[PDB]
Amino acid sequence: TLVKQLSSNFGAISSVLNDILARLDPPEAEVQIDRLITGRLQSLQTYVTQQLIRAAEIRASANLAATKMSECVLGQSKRVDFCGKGYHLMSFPQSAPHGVVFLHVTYVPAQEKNFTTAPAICHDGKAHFPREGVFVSNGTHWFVTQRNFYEPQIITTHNTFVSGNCDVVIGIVNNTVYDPLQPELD
Amino acid sequence: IPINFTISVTTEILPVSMTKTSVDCTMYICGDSTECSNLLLQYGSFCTQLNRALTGIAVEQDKNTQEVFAQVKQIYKTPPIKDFGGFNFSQILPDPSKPSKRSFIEDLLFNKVTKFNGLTVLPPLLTDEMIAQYTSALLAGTITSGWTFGAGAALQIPFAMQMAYRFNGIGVTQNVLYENQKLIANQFNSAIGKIQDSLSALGKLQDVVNQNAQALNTLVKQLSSNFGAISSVLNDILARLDPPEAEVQIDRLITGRLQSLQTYVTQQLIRAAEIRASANLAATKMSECVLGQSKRVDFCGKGYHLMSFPQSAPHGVVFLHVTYVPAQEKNFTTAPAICHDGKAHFPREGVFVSNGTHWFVTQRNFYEPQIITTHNTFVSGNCDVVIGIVNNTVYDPLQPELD
Amino acid sequence: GRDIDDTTDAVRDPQTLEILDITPCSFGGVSVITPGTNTSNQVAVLYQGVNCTENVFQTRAGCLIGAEHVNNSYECDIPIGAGICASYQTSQSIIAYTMSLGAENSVAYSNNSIA
Ligand SMILES: *[C@@H]1O[C@H](CO)[C@@H](O[C@@H]2O[C@H](CO)[C@@H](O)[C@H](O)[C@H]2NC(C)=O)[C@H](O)[C@H]1NC(C)=O
Ligand SMILES: *[C@@H]1O[C@H](CO)[C@@H](O)[C@H](O)[C@H]1NC(C)=O
Ligand SMILES: *[C@@H]1O[C@H](CO)[C@@H](O)[C@H](O)[C@H]1NC(C)=O
Ligand SMILES: *[C@@H]1O[C@H](CO)[C@@H](O)[C@H](O)[C@H]1NC(C)=O
Ligand SMILES: *[C@@H]1O[C@H](CO)[C@@H](O)[C@H](O)[C@H]1NC(C)=O
Ligand SMILES: *[C@@H]1O[C@H](CO)[C@@H](O)[C@H](O)[C@H]1NC(C)=O
Ligand SMILES: *[C@@H]1O[C@H](CO)[C@@H](O)[C@H](O)[C@H]1NC(C)=O
Ligand SMILES: *[C@@H]1O[C@H](CO)[C@@H](O)[C@H](O)[C@H]1NC(C)=O
Ligand SMILES: *[C@@H]1O[C@H](CO)[C@@H](O)[C@H](O)[C@H]1NC(C)=O
Ligand SMILES: *[C@@H]1O[C@H](CO)[C@@H](O)[C@H](O)[C@H]1NC(C)=O
Ligand SMILES: *[C@@H]1O[C@H](CO)[C@@H](O)[C@H](O)[C@H]1NC(C)=O
Repeated sequence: TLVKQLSSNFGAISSVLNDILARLDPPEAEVQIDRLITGRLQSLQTYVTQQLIRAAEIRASANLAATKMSECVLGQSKRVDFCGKGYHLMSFPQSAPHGVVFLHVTYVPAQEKNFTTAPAICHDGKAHFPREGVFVSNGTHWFVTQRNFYEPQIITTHNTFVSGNCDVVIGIVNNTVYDPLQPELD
Repeated sequence: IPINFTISVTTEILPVSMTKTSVDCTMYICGDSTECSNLLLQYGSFCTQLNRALTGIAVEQDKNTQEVFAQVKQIYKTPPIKDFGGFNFSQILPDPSKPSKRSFIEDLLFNKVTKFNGLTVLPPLLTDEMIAQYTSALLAGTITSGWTFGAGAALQIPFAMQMAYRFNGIGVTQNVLYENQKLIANQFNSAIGKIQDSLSALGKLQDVVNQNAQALNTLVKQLSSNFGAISSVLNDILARLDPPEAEVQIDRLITGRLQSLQTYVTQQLIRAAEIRASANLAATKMSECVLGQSKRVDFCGKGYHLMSFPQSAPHGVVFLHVTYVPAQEKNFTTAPAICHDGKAHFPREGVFVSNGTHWFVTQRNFYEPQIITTHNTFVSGNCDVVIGIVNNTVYDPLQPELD
Repeated sequence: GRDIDDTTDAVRDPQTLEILDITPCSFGGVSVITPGTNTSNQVAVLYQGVNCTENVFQTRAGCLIGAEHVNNSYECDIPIGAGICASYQTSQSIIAYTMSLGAENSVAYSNNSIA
């Protein structure tokens, strides 16, 4: 755009200074010279303002990139959908011409199953609360497992804790919890 | 230590996009005067540059909305059964009874908000129905599938267990929610009603529309300016002048109006940069607050954060934060640690509290004394290095087994 | 007669002595959508701001010429405006439709079920 805009009379006689400085008397050349100077200065002003705008935009993007490099690479981030899609494991950077390339390694659940759950469990009239997982039952008994991986376990006193009677917690169910210490008593 | 708590709702509004415009360089500067166009062609590529810049702004406008409101590829619809675990969601969810697919809050917001010179205006790519559909889908997803649908396939979870997890993420045990869920439901419903009444203001939205209107009006008013010539009407100047020397007035008018366009385009670019930065911030807020729980302080609302709620607005988006805040206070005596038999003890996660009658351990955000066991604490080192400590026994649940 | 812009829009004829209205007649802009030089050559012109007065298909974004209108839903490929997207699907020709949004599926959501 600049080099094209150089060659344009801007309402003057021609585009060549030498031609202007030859055809006309020097006291008469100043009008054409002034017109050309004004036109070229205006064009340069336009170009520089536009370039300044784009440089500001690129600087903003670069600070974004620096933040992403600082967070994703140098350890994990709980910020969901910030260091990739889904849960985040790590990230590996790469150098590309006038830029960077990130490789986010992620975790995604694949397939699931229907299950029957309940908020809390009643064993001795006093309630029990799971410490890290959920109460699920496929039909036979109740089981505790992590939040996002099916690892059924036998409910134990070391898996839950008591907080009061079962007369206020809605949705509780009747079942039993096995104590590993009782058989050891003999 | 707190003894009671209230659940609140707070609001914050962010602009997303402006009204795209488009001004033809040549047709604005000169009307039907063909020779006015011819003299302009001497100056070169100014018109092309301006046209390209405005088209770039126009496309970036739709880019913003595409970025901030397109996070789900599965349009999740709320099941017909309402009253999710005792919470009344009737003002936010779009009622099928209403012809327009908005709901009460959307309608209130949308009602609350207020070409021969080339002032062409183009419509956006997405209709208000589309953005309403996005809002409904996101709301249903985050109200039925918890947070585990922005990371993969949606998984149905009862609302009670969802909030129970959300408490577990802030530093309180699951007991509090299930013990007082009717109270929390009543408080949440009251808060929603209060915020509904409050809007019945939008200081960050009427500003940008007024800005654009002022700029466009200044452009249009600039036409009547003579700019140091005989008159202002191109046709009038044409009739009373001669082509051999008409160049003076026409040239002066060209220069003046071109300079005006330069100023206007620079202002529009600056405003576009600001708006796009705001939209990027809004997108980050959508990714963090909505599809998850963020531990960053006073970012997803004020105070401890639980869960957010998005909405729709004219040229903007309205967020609803649901936080959790301590209510009452009660002083207590503390001790850095407790010594039992010459062995130092430290609490596992809570803190030692002495009513004066005895000693108890409770978490940091909801008073709930417990008998000091060996499972709520652990031992390490002697008691002769800690600055402050008190003498008190530690119960052992192994004693009843000794019968 | 003037307007908010102080521009002539109403005149009195010295002969008939009547109120005459003036309305703009210069208007229009051209947008051309193509499926690509490599693919085919059929094109569908678009006019930005004119009523369908001058196979037509009127939309709020203007008057469209040279495209078949269908109710069949499809994922949006190229934009025009007001939720209308064009494509090169069937032989093959230029078609227009309301924008589609993925697929619809609710969730089970039993008040005592988990996944
Ligand atoms: C925490 O504060 C709430 C809000 O006041 C209390 O809930 C009130 O309890 C009284 C006492 O029964 C009732 O009469 C009110 O109807 C309840 N609601 C309101 C809005 O006042 C709650 O009791 C407080 N917590 C404790 C442990 O007292
Ligand atoms: C699932 O149910 C079957 C029969 O009802 C039972 O044998 C099995 O133990 C159950 N699953 C687990 C993990 O216990
Ligand atoms: C779930 O809904 C059914 C529908 O009537 C009801 O009978 C049942 O008590 C509900 N369960 C809980 C835990 O609210
Ligand atoms: C659980 O058992 C107790 C004691 O027999 C009984 O009172 C209560 O109704 C039972 N509840 C359920 C849900 O089985
Ligand atoms: C929610 O509150 C509104 C307010 O009047 C009421 O009309 C509606 O029936 C309530 N819904 C439920 C499920 O309680
Ligand atoms: C803090 O509460 C205790 C209750 O034991 C009270 O004695 C004390 O005066 C309170 N502190 C102040 C500054 O009032
Ligand atoms: C606490 O402050 C009081 C006030 O002077 C002082 O007498 C006491 O020794 C201090 N104890 C500790 C453990 O800092
Ligand atoms: C705790 O008891 C021991 C045992 O007599 C004693 O030496 C120590 O001074 C006591 N700590 C106090 C009084 O703070
Ligand atoms: C002037 O106007 C009158 C009334 O409109 C008409 O009768 C007459 O012919 C006109 N004469 C001229 C010279 O325009
Ligand atoms: C056109 O596209 C096809 C497949 O997309 C490709 O095989 C072919 O080389 C392309 N031709 C040209 C001229 O681009
Ligand atoms: C186009 O003109 C016809 C004829 O008056 C009119 O019925 C129709 O509403 C117009 N359409 C638009 C979009 O202005």
